[PDB]
Amino acid sequence: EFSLKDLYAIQEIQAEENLFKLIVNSLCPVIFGHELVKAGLALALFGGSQKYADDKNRIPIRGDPHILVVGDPGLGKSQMLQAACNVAPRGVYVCGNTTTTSGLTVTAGALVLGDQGICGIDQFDKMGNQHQALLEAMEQQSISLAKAGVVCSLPARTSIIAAANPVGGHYNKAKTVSENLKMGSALLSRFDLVFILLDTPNEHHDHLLSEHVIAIRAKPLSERLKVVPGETIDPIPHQLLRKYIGYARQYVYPRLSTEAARVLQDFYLELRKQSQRLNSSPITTRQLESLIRLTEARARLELREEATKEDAEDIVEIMKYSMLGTYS
Amino acid sequence: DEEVQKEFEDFWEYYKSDPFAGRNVILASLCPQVFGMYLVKLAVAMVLAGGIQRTDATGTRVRGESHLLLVGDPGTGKSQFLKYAAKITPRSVLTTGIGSTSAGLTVTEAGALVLADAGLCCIDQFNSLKEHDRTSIHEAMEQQTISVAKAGLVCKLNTRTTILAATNPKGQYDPQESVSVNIALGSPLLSRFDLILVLLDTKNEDWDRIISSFILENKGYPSKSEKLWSMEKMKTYFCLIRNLQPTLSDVGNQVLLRYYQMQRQSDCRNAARTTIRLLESLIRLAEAHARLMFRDTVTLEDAITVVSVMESSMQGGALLGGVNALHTSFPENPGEQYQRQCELILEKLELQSLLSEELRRLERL
Ligand SMILES: Nc1ncnc2c1ncn2[C@@H]1O[C@H](COP(=O)(O)OP(=O)(O)O)[C@@H](O)[C@H]1O
Ligand SMILES: Nc1ncnc2c1ncn2[C@@H]1O[C@H](COP(=O)(O)OP(=O)(O)O)[C@@H](O)[C@H]1O
Ligand SMILES: [Mg+2]
Ligand SMILES: [Mg+2]
Repeated sequence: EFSLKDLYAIQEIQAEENLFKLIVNSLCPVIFGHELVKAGLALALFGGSQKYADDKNRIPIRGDPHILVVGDPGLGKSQMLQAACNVAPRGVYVCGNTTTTSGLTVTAGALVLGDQGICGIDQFDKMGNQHQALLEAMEQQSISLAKAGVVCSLPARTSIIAAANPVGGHYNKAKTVSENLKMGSALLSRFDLVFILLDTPNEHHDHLLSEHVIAIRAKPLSERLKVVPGETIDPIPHQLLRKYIGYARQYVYPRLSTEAARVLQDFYLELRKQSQRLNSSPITTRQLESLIRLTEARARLELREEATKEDAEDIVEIMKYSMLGTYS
Repeated sequence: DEEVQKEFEDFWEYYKSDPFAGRNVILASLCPQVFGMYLVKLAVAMVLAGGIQRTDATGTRVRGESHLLLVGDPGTGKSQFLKYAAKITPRSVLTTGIGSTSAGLTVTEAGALVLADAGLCCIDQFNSLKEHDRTSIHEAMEQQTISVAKAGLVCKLNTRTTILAATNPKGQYDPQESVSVNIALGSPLLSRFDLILVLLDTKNEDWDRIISSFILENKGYPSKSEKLWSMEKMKTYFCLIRNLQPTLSDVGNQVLLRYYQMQRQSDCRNAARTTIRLLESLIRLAEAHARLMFRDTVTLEDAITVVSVMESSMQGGALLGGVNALHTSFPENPGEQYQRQCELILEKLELQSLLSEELRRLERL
């Protein structure tokens, strides 16, 4: 139960002008850059809604996303995840070399302990035998006994966040996408967003990054989140940010509005007609559900119950960073 | 006890006109059973000096140690260096590597890395280190902590160690075909190692005779002068300089900050020694070289000394040239060599505004 001062602090935090910048630029302030990648984790921390339609039979559908990050080494894709795991009501961090099939699953596995939380897994690529052991837990949203499958099920609600390295160390720029990841068409479709990061030798970016790392030790939705030097964006302490997700996850249930659904319908019908002829990951009906699940997510961060056209216009730009915008 | 501090202060105060003579005498006592090996005997001291840890407020903290790796043809002296460095440091655990199971390299019971907190874990025979075991250490080499959830226990342990390893070059070594090909190590692994010094044996008719005379005449310490140093004195020295906390300066950082920007893209930028984990080491070495000379203010001299070692570390492709580590000897006068190195470096990477000031400082000293 939350104290009175807790409610006062939550109400005060809700009153900020730009509530999205103060959350997307305070999850981890050491890392410089990577705005959309941090926005993805910020969206995934909250989650979506659970649909119990047709209560006679239901067959419920999961209401939380799954994010995978793949890119060149040295970019820093192992500290955006530590902060994400730390800022959570319940989290767990496990490596991908010291854990086996009996470890991730019940034998109480890592997934069970990460109930209603995040179970971020590092070094995803190094796994070669446990790949076919979580396709059931991720989709069915339940896990049964591992002893000959004699019933005895137990709930397992997880929001797996994974990071991995390409097969050939550095990822070269003249191949096909499918052979640089070593993944089938079954495990590459469950995940909601699959960001691909490159490391190129620019000039201004390096000059800013070196200055930032030397100082430490002594409009599209890509510029409105960036900080122009000459202002203060003082971050919320993680102690106070951990007691905001909890209030947001049990006192508001968002739902879509009639205006927002049209944009998603148009985007789905535009993706399908174009990528059914070109070569890419097949667009099943899962993406239409994914857009709904993420547009509901951008209504639990600002503590509202609706989906305006502006909110549905943000899961269109962040979506074009692993799909069409990046497949080229 | 004031006696030890008084003795060290006297020793480092006598050598005031010549500052590098003290460092040369310091280095001469490291592994005194071998002849030569200037850069190799300097890199070990720089690595063993250590670094400074900087932790951020909320959750994160960056590394503050260093690592080293040696490759060379059999019959060069890697084992002597490892065995000698396993004794000076207070706490050390020496393992065989391929002769050690997974229970040591990771947690099981405490293994080897967990058992060497605030120490130095020597590792030998790194060529075929049980590939699973050789990838189960990527997390413990860079974050200084272990993170496992085996058997549904959720246990976290701390491991702050400096890894010193040496592996043979499987397959006949070639001047070309950079170590990523000859040794066949993955790019993610071959990026956390600060220095990769290549030892190569070649055609010479003088080093052969000198080594033969050294071994045959049983002449230990050809410098018959009684300066040397006992092992207790060096243990005290490398357990006492680990308390000073140096701070950066302004005549300092800019040199590294320009060197990294120029090295980021010359024409090749190698393939794996160009990432951002280079400026995180070019500082941890410059701060270590300032704790070996009894001061706490990094100046132009420390940066100019740490630039050359890193320049020679990158074998083959570089910006100045590659010099073999084996065929090197102690210079007769280090001051003139330093004065030449400063003038050479500070020209192509343009900060001539500091050359005049440094020369003026060197004049009235
Ligand atoms: N933008 C950045 N600012 C400061 N440090 C960075 C940045 N990007 C990467 N780093 C450095 O990179 C290191 C993280 O390595 P990382 O890329 O996570 O390894 P891996 O590629 O194996 O996941 C950190 O020590 C951090 O200091
Ligand atoms: N400069 C030197 N002076 C005296 N002995 C040397 C010198 N260099 C090498 N040695 C001899 O070579 C041996 C070192 O073997 P080493 O090459 O370390 O084995 P490995 O190839 O397994 O690492 C020592 O026993 C030492 O006697
Ligand atoms: Mg990582
Ligand atoms: Mg040996």
